[PDB]
Amino acid sequence: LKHSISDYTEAEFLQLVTTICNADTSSEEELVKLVTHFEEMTEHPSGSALIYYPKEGDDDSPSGIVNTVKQWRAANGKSGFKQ
Amino acid sequence: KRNKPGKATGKGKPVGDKWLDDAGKDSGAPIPDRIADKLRDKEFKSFDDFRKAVWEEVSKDPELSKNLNPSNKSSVSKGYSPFTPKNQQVGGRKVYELHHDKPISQGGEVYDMDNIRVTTPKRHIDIHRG
Ligand SMILES: [Zn+2]
Repeated sequence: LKHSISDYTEAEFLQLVTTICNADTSSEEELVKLVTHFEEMTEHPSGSALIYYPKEGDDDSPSGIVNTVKQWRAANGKSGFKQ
Repeated sequence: KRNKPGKATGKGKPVGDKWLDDAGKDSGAPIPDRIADKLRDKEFKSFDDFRKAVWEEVSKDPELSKNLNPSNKSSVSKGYSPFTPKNQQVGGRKVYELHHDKPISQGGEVYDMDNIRVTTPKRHIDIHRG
């Protein structure tokens, strides 16, 4: 259900990224847990920088972040989203 | 002593856009003068309550907050500490940490802002190392 990227539809993953970007949690601990989860799921070498320290040119809206993840995984031999 | 009430004191220092960049270097970054102006004389039940107030004031400050991205702005608006760059993170410590320059163990002041610094996890661990 939330063990890997392949367990998430793209819409479900967008929900997760949106919650993080809006800091929509009841505590700092809850937000850190979600960001760590995101890092483990994406396997992207930038880690939390995708959310907080975007590369010049990158779209750091929740939708932008999802597309950066989707494109990186597609280009680097990784499995993609469920449906 | 971190859990006994105190009023915040001290002046802080002028800062610029590189304020949080300084948190990864030397003794860390100072508390900004503008923040000290807002928090001086307020009573806090604990140091954690003070920490929350620091980040809330950062969220509201037009010069300090402009140098955070939208997701980090959301974080500070909740009173959370913002996330540091990846290479300054250490394990589950991923956000800026408040540090006492003269240690509390040695009679350092808990709520005097001139005794407080903003650090990254990596720099905070290194300062305490010895
Ligand atoms: Zn310290």
